[PDB]
Amino acid sequence: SQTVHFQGNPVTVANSIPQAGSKAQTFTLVAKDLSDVTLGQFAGKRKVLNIFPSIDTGVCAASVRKFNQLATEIDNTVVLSISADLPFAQSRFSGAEGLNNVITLSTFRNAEFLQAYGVAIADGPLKGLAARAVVVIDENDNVIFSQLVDEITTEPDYEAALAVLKA
Amino acid sequence: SQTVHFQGNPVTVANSIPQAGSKAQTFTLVAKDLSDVTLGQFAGKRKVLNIFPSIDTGVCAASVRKFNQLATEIDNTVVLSISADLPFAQSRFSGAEGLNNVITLSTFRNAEFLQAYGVAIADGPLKGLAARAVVVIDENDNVIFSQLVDEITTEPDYEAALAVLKA
Ligand SMILES: [Cl-]
Ligand SMILES: [Cl-]
Ligand SMILES: [Cl-]
Ligand SMILES: [Cl-]
Ligand SMILES: [Cl-]
Repeated sequence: SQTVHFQGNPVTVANSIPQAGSKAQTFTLVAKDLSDVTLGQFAGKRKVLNIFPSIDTGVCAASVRKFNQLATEIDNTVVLSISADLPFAQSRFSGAEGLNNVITLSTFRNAEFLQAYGVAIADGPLKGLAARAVVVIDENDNVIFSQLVDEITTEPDYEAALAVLKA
Repeated sequence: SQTVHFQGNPVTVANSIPQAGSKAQTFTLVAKDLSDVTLGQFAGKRKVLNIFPSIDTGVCAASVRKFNQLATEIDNTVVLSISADLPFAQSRFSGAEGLNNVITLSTFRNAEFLQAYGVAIADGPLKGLAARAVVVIDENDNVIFSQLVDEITTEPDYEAALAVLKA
């Protein structure tokens, strides 16, 4: 169990976000066309999981775009923008500014992902949503960076997260 | 279980939709501000449950408004607009101008409701979403009308629903 903050209140987050060195667990999440997508179909690539409570709450489009562009400019990298938003809402966010290698995935029917990756908000009003977090997974499916953002509405340390992909 | 259609492909819907003459079961769902709300909140009213696979896809906001308008104009009536969309998406669909007596309610952390009410899509691409359905409940919690819509992307029999409400 972890504690982050929202609206000046403690928020319980289940289990533990994997620390660098951890084997990244398998998952299935849902793509914009409602097909199932697995961690395993990104074999060989490094993966940046940008995880949000929602893409309709608290997030600025232009911020997320800029990170997405910096991330996908790094060699052999895919960004997985993950939230409990249905796929239809994640597609409004991504409108017609989808760059290469930025892939939206929903946890709406794969809640076990949030447990496994230690991002399941367990209480308060955001209960059932993903906490704000960034997990970077290497080409061998080992986590090489993670941040569970302590204040849920603030921005993750995107710089530290990408620095790891240079090495 | 039940069978409806989506893209002319059968879609399995769990359990059974409440039948005419049955008592409506208690539920909790989430309002636009992330508070929980119960069926008990509407004690004394007639309730029209307008149940969607999504509000963000293949639904016409303008046509839903006309129905909401007609329904809410019947005395002692509330329309509960229910989906698995997050409350944030439902609040976009709704606008700053969604009338009184139309409450948006999300099932995203209350999956049991869709099972209880016989509207949980159990397979194919829409798995995890609510089937298209209308359930009318009278002031004494009796289901007086219900429709599980055979073709998911078509409109419910609203006229029939308003008639049972006016009767
Ligand atoms: Cl996998
Ligand atoms: Cl932090
Ligand atoms: Cl952010
Ligand atoms: Cl209740
Ligand atoms: Cl029908």
